[PDB]
Amino acid sequence: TTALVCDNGSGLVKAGFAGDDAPRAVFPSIVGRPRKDSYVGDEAQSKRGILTLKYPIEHGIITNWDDMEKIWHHTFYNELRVAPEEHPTLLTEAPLNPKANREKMTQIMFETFNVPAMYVAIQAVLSLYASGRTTGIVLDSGDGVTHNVPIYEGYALPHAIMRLDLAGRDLTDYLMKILTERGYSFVTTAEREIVRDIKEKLCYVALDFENEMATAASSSSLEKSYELPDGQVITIGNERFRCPETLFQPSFIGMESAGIHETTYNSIMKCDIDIRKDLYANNVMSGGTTMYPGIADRMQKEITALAPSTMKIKIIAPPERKYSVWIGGSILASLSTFQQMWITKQEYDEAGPSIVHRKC
Amino acid sequence: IERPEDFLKDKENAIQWEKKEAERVEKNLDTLEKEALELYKKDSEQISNYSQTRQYFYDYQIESNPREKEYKNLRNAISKNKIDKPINVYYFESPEKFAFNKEIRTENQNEISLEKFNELKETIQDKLFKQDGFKDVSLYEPGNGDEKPTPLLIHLKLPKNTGMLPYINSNDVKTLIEQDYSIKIDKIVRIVIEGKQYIKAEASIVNSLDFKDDVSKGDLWGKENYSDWSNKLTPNELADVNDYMRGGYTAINNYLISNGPLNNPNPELDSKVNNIENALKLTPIPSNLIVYRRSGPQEFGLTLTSPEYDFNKIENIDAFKEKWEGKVITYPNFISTSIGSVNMSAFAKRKIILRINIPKDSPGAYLSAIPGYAGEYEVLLNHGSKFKINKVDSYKDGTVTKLILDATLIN
Ligand SMILES: Nc1ncnc2c1ncn2[C@@H]1O[C@H](COP(=O)(O)OP(=O)(O)OP(=O)(O)O)[C@@H](O)[C@H]1O
Ligand SMILES: C/C1=C/C(=O)O[C@@H]2C[C@@H](CC[C@H](C)/C=C/C=C/CC1)O[C@@](O)([C@@H]1CSC(=O)N1)C2
Ligand SMILES: [Ca+2]
Repeated sequence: TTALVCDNGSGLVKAGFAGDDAPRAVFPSIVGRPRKDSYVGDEAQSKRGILTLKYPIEHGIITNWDDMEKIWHHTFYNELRVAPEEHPTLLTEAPLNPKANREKMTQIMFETFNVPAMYVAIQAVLSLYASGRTTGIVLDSGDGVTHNVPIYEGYALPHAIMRLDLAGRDLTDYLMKILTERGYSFVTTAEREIVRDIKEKLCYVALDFENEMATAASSSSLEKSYELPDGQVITIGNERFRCPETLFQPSFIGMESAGIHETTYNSIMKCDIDIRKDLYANNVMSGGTTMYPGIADRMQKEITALAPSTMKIKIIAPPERKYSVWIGGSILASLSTFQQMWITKQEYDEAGPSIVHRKC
Repeated sequence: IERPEDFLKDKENAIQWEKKEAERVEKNLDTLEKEALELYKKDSEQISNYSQTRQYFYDYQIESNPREKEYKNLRNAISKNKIDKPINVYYFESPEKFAFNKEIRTENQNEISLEKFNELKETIQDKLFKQDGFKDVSLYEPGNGDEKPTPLLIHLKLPKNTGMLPYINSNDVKTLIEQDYSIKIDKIVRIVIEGKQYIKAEASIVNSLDFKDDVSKGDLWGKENYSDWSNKLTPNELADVNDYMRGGYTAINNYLISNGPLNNPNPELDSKVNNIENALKLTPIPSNLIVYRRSGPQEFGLTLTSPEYDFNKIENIDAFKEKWEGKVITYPNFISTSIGSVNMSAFAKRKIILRINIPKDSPGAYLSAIPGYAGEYEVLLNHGSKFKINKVDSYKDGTVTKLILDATLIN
């Protein structure tokens, strides 16, 4: 009688029970590359080698089905301690997830895990839905991918979805590079975890990048310090905002795509002119990588600069932003008018993997 | 009473037939088109420059460019009249246009030396140069008292069904075409007119499908020709291409770019490259086709950070030209390309556009026939392809000078 919601991210699995406010488990979306045989999730925070760290979802898309099964297995049995047979299951997908892909998911959910029912929602639509909305444009930025997703009346407009393979994982690698440039050495995969933490702990987005560079050069006000596990404490200076500045200038990292303000604009512009006002007023941020202090204000400034000067521009950055995909799923899976939406074992047995396209 | 295919030097019969044709064709222009033409005569240089360069921007920038309405309407005017048999036309080029980046003779000399002639032949003779945009041409070889702005005269055979608008500009008869093809120069002879030497180049049209910004028309063609391609693979080939497509490209291409196959052989990868390659021969490119690849600096031995990469400075274009024009770049990796010419978020900042002419029957596929693929209207070409860089052009995208590389696939 109680639905599971499981949000499958490039780097983190967010899992739990519909009707709850937060997921119950969140854990790493990793398994194992062997020489008992393989440890899954937060348990592979152990033998990460020579039984090594593998990522079954990359850039939002499932590509290693075998390790995906194991992630799901772990979710149900090791993490949520429930029986998949006993619970309708809402799963999330990336924007522009291929049909083929959505069907493999369904088939496996029904045949391997024997769920009574299931549904797949677009991750961005649920974020929008978490903040009471059905029209809006979502910046979803996680670990492996970032999207701009315009949505009108609960529908994503697939032709206007922007995709950047630039996100939190690349931001940690880059913090590693620049901190190394300062005379530290952060290069190993273990060290990669400490810089993730430094990133989450001390980075921010300058309202004016060139100005922040000048402040940091001419005074000391912007330095913060950080204790490593071995008790060494390091200093961190302009790396603090240089790191997430990459989101606006992918060239910091050698990338030549547009930045997140530009893909936002592009996305809006590929939409038809009658809905644009609605989109500018309803820019929702979600995903761990939109967590930087300053980012909403910075986005506000950049979009103001590109948009017509008569435009009302609102950036919505909920404090729960990093679980808002999950939360939207909790809200949906409990919504009563949502109950006719589930796909039952029965309907799957009749119509096959293909029923998963209903029209929402 | 029938026009010949070539008025040669016969200026008087050229005008006479063309004035008649102008009065006939002019009757068939609609309002939009006559307006476009009246507009062209007042502004031909700006209007032509736009028609060279227009596809390279984002769709939304195309759709809302104030110059775009005039382009579409002038385009339509030209194609209202389509010649029932080939006609030869005559026009002067600057030699820059064919990557001869030096004078043939000065504007004052009357002879073109044995050396320059010969150098010119090596430069231009063996290539297909891309032509684009609105051009004024003439129907007769110029003689005494016609403008003769360069030492280089083009004598081009326009095939049957080429669109050609003859029109009266108050006193003269003029001839307007939209170049939408490539040129080969079969011969160059010297020739004399009013005491000075000129080069006359015999040129012929090689035709190529080029959808430019029309990604929809481009898609129709791709799916019409490639949606049964997936079913033509072996089990193994399907899986190895699905792997490339869904994310395997970075490891396969990285392995090729360091020439792993020889330097440090990886037999799983080798088999994967072998299958993809074999798969790329199941539906060879069924027609001559122009594709567009937006390139990173790394593709030309450069970095985002190299000062040689700032194309805002002529020196650097001039140096890129030296390094590449006339040269042939080999791609060790699989090269992914698009039939669209537009700018896209994923590569908004890239500054080098490799515009490639693919001969009919080359290996290649319209991967985008397979639903869900992240590449945009993508054609994939085989690893180890060579590209002849016939000509390097440049254009302004906002304040950023980017480069267009007229290239040809040579297998
Ligand atoms: N306070 C913070 N500041 C900056 N980054 C953060 C913060 N909290 C989490 N992150 C980053 O968020 C990323 C994970 O967020 P999220 O769970 O939204 O991504 P995901 O769903 O796993 O992956 P994706 O959406 O790319 O598929 C990690 O890179 C993490 O470092
Ligand atoms: C609370 C938490 C957050 C987190 O780490 O998110 C994810 C999880 C992680 C899995 C692999 C490593 C060993 C971590 C195991 C346990 C991690 C603690 C989990 O891969 C990331 O680290 C990547 C690499 S570094 C980065 O920026 N993205 C993001
Ligand atoms: Ca996510």
